[PDB]
This record gives sequence, C-alpha cells and structure tokens, in this order.
Amino acid sequence: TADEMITKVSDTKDLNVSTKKPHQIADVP
Amino acid sequence: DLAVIGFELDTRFTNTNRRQRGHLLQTRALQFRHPIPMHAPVTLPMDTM
Repeated sequence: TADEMITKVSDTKDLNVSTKKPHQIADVP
Repeated sequence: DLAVIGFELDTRFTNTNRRQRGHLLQTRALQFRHPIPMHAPVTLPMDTM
C-alpha cells in the first residue's frame, strides 16, 4: 500500500543542517 | 476628542475538546512508466562463399 511504502522517519534527525566544515576560499593576491 | 475606542485580542481556545483540527496528512504515491524501444539496426554485408 502507499502508506507501507513510507520508509523509516525519525523526528530526532534534522534535515536542515548546514556544512560544519565550510570551504574557506583564500583571498586573491 | 482624545479617547480609546476599541481593541483586538490575541486570545485563543484551548483545543482540549479537539473541536478544531488542522491540516490533514495522508500518504500518496505516483507511478511513472518508461518502456524501452528498439532502434534501427546497422548491418555488415558479407559474401556467403
């Protein structure tokens, strides 16, 4: 059934998390 | 003529009788069908002898 197709969900997890180690672009000399 | 004439409140009901329900959730599913055709051949004529 369409409802059984729904995969495991878990409110504990956040899906809006930003990058924790962003790329730092060196200044152009 | 300086006076306060009216106001609006920010009150709300406590929905303990569940009179109000909000947006409803239901599951949906879509199916997409992609049949694979064959395409024109290329051949290699050769002699049978």
